[PDB]
Amino acid sequence: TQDTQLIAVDEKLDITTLTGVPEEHIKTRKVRIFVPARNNMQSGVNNTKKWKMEFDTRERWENPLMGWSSTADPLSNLVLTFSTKEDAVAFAEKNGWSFDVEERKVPKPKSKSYGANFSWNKRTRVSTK
Amino acid sequence: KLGLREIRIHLCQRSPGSQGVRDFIEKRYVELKKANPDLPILIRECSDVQPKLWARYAFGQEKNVSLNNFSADQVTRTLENVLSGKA
Amino acid sequence: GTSVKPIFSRDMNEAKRRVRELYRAWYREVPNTVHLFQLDISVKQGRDKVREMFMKNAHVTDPRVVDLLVIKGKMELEETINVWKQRTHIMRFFHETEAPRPTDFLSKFYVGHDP
Amino acid sequence: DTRPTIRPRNDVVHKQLSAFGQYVAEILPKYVQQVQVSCFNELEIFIHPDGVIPVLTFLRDHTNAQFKSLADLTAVDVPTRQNRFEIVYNLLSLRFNSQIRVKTYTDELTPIESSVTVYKAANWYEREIWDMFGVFFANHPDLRRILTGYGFEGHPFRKDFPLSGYVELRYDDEVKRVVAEPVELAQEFRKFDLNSPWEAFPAYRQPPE
Amino acid sequence: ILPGAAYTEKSATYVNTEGRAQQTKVAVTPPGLAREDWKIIRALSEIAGMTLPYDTLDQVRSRLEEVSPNLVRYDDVEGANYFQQANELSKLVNQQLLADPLVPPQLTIKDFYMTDSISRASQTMAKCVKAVTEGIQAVEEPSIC
Amino acid sequence: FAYDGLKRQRLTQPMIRNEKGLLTYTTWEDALSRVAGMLQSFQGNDVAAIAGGLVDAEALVALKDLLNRVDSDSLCTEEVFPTAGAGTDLRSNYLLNTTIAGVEEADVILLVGTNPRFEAPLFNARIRKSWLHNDLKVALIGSPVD
Amino acid sequence: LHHALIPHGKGGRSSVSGIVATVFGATGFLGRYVVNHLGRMGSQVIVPYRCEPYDTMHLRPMGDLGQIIFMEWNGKDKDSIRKVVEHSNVVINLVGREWETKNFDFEDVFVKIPHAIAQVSKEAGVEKLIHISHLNADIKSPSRYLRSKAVGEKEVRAAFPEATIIKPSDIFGREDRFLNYFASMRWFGGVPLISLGKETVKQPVYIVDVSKGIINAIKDPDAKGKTFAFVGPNRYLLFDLVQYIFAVAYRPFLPYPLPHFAYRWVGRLFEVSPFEPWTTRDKVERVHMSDMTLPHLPGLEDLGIQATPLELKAIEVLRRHRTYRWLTSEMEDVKPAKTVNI
Amino acid sequence: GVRTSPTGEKVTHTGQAYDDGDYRRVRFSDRQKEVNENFAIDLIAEQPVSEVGSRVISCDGGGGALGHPRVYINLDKETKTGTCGYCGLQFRQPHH
Ligand SMILES: NC(=O)C1=CN([C@@H]2O[C@H](COP(=O)(O)OP(=O)(O)OC[C@H]3O[C@@H](n4cnc5c(N)ncnc54)[C@H](OP(=O)(O)O)[C@@H]3O)[C@@H](O)[C@H]2O)C=CC1
Ligand SMILES: [Zn+2]
Repeated sequence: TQDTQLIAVDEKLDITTLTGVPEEHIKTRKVRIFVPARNNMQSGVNNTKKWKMEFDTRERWENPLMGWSSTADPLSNLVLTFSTKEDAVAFAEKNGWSFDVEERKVPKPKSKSYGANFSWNKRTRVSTK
Repeated sequence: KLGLREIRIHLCQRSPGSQGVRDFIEKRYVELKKANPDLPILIRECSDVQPKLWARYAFGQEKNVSLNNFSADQVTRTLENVLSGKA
Repeated sequence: GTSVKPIFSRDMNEAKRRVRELYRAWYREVPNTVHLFQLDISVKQGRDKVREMFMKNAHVTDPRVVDLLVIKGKMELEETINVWKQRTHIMRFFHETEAPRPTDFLSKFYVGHDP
Repeated sequence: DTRPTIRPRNDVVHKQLSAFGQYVAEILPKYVQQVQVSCFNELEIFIHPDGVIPVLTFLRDHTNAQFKSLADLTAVDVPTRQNRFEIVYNLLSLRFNSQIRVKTYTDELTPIESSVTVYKAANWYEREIWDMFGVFFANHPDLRRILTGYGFEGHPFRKDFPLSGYVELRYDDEVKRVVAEPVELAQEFRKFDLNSPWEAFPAYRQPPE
Repeated sequence: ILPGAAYTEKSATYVNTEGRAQQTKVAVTPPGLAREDWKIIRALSEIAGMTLPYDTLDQVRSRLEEVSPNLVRYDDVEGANYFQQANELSKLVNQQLLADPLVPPQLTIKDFYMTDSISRASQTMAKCVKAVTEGIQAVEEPSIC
Repeated sequence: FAYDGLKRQRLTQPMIRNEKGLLTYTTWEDALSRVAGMLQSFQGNDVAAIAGGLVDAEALVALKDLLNRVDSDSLCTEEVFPTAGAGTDLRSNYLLNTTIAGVEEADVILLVGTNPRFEAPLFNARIRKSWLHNDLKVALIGSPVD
Repeated sequence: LHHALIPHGKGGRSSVSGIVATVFGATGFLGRYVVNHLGRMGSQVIVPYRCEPYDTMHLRPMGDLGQIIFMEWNGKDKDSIRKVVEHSNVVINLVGREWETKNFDFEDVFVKIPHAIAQVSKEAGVEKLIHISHLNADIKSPSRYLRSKAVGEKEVRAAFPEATIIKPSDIFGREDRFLNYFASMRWFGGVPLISLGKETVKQPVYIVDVSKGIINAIKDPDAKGKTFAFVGPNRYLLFDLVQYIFAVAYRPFLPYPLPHFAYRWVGRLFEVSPFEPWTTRDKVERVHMSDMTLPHLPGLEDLGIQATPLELKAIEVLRRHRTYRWLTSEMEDVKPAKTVNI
Repeated sequence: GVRTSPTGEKVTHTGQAYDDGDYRRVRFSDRQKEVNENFAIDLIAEQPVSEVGSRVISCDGGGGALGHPRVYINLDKETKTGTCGYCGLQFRQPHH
């Protein structure tokens, strides 16, 4: 499409050689690819429509001077939104992170009927509205 | 003494290769338990897992033998060989 | 698909070539910086550090990738022979102040909950 | 206008730029992939990466375009998109007091021809983009770090890069020189999940995938 | 008194009552000097002499796969079979039923909260037990929220 | 409302018995060394282990392998299941075969000698939900617990 | 262990190692590096001082906020020591000078106060007192310093039985007053060595190794009661050592013999200065004292620290003394000196 | 108010006090442990309760815009004087 000496490279993409992630943080860290759960105390579902990749939690010790939440894992507060799952995971191997994939939990379709609240025989008659 | 501390089979519920061991446990299993009540024949199963037999001998000893496409009597002999050496 | 646009190199071989004159330049470069930068390490103590990066960077196979860090190495070499870096910058390669980190599982277990 | 809060709309400019959008699209159908004008009258020229040099020369030299000022040269790293980085140019036309935006896409490995020839301003912008993101620009006069410290590894503006980074600095007396240590915050960055669980804009609702 | 982590301080695998092995991710690190649980035995085996093979979390799950192939497959009921052979295997002994009526240990809301070490330790659980034992007025937290 | 138990009485450091018989804090090495030292001595079926309630499958398999390299197949647990017959061999025995969701299409149920409300509260809710909608006929043999 | 002393975090500036050190006399050569290692891992250091706080400013930028808190203490007042070491678990003693001020005799800064820290620390509740004394410490040595250190070790050991005693040989480093001593000898004509200094064998040790030795001794649970002798890898005859120093500095070497009684007279003249003396009669004796070999004494490699030969890190001390001519000269320019080995 | 710890420290309003060992106590020596004497907990108790006669009572906190968002306290439960959740001022019905 370009006539620019298109070599047919086959080896899977690995840019971990260049991103500069230190040796500890590239192999040991395990990332999790999941759809965020709907915050149960709310009711809206806008926050559960984008795949997100986050890293495992590490030590959180209190600073001696004043009680803090000091940590020493730079990859702690780093989440990344992703449209679809295969695109999210494609980032993981490309950056060589041992990934763990969940599946998109979605509400199963329910059947609601206001007429059921007042039935003649069925034991679904609501006691008070 | 390394005699048959426990026996573990891992078969698939639906894989055609696992069909052989499924028939074996369907017929030639109750007799095995009555023969060796002490020896626990674990049948930990799963899906898409090739039929596989694990044996546990004495201190940290474990041997492996696949049961892929093994016939009914084929796996009975395989276990019979395993528990033949009750030591 | 499999067809990708290569940076400079056209397969592994000249990609393997480019890492050579980087090593050719780096090796010639070590003794004068030890003199010019007034380093504390020996001339011998610089070649290994130049060396050990190279097969530390050995699992890489993609020709495009290989050519990508040979530019980074060339740039690092570029920013070295004009004394643009300083003693601290060069010495950062020698992990000196950072105490040795354990490797065995038992020592990992003793220090803290971390893999 | 009864409405005192809503920003006024300029349909004349909207029609004017949209016609020029069809113009540039017809002249260079080889590189131009998409052309759109936003609600606030800004024209985005979606080109293919190999069109960075040809398309730019057209808007810089054609009599009817005359975009002779490189406003800026940025990239927005989108980890989602297959080719993550997206190089963005902004051009200002002195003669026709209009602004255009040519945007192209690029992954980590594929290089983009340097626009130094068509826009000599791009030269220093060229260095920054590689330094912050890692997009290597082909046939550049001198590609080098311009912002990060000497010997700094990694590309900071890349999304996967942590906010605090990996390397700290301090003075250590047994070496009598500034030394680098692994990052160790006295306070971790308190990240806030400040996203409403309710849809904000029905107009921009994504299709029900 | 080798201290271990808790169910919110590790990446363990707990299986439910229907055979659905679920993973529990780490939320807060173990307090004090306590380590993970499998990191105790593995460290203990190395010093003792009979060193265990697995050294990382992925390794132990792989071994955990070796012992049983369902406790690694996450969030999927590996529907078992073979109810019938366990039946004729069962009528062997035949035992004999006693006369004690079937009485569950939990009979009233009172005994619900005091079940496990985590529940017994907690103060809020004790307050709920107090709330249901005596009358309906001796429990309140002063708060003008 | 049980997270506060995590902040209540907790073990932080390894502790071993002193001369008099009072547990005292100590380093990890000697606590492991004392355990490892006299685990080496005794072997055979004289080394047991009783796993508790909130245990990790990783922890179970680690203890199982460690306590089988001394040849001690006495790995026990608090809950008791009849070993007569299939016992632990056949998975179909010791689990909810029908799956929790299955109770939402069952016709009749037979709760035998249990109080699911305080044993497995969520499981009781599914019975109620299916009892509410599908009109399941619950039968209980045992205590008259509500 | 106290809940505020449980080790926490990967070893770093903000890490809680769990050590509450009380390094005494840290405002000096030895004290400078020991706090640096203590500060690096992260450890509350009480660092008492007596001098002007300005001279303690360089002690500040080597630890996290609120980790190098300073306190004012006096050597002849027990109450100052008790306040400084009140809430702590490890006490490091580095007090002691090489001259004789009118307000402090040699036996004072090596017995009297070192007794005071030793006695008060036990009453307060410290568990890892580490007192430092010269390796050559002999009761009947010709020099009072070497005598005072020997009786000093005896007294602290009695008061604090489980007090690790570190016995360093001559320590070289940037501000060492050992390599600089011979380097500065060029000013006064040639380099005067008694009998050409051909009958005195010295075994110096680099400063950082002894600094890591103290840190490892604190962490090591077996340092209780033991007496370590920190010595370098090789022993060098003093004449060859001075040959090595002046070769590294590229200054001309002009040795000449000097009878012992006349050098003692020279040391007397230099003591007259009411400021920091350059050479005392005691100092002249020390240069003559060859490092006694004590193989029975547990050395340095048992701790884990590998000694660094003086040949490697010698330009650090002597690059400053070089003129502009041979300023950029490297290590390999000057050959390693001959080493009389054990 | 401000009490004294067994070590000698001053407990604050939150009740924080470094215990006996508490190596962190070294900072306060040669210094002071800053404690505010005007304890908010007991500085609001002595304020009298208003005997206003109604069923719903507003509380601006004084000064109008200078106060806190206007909340309506329900003075109906005749066991416990209603208090504004913003300032703690106790309001009560005049016992009929
Ligand atoms: N090669 C060597 O130097 C060796 C030294 N040692 C011993 O190690 C110790 C430290 O050596 P080094 O660091 O080189 O010595 P320095 O003279 O460089 O530092 C001595 C330290 O002790 C303090 N100090 C000395 N005298 C008093 C006093 N009377 N009252 C209060 N504080 C005092 C000093 O405070 P200030 O600076 O304000 O006076 C300073 O903090 C000494 O006891 C020394 O004899 C042992 C073996 C080898
Ligand atoms: Zn109010």
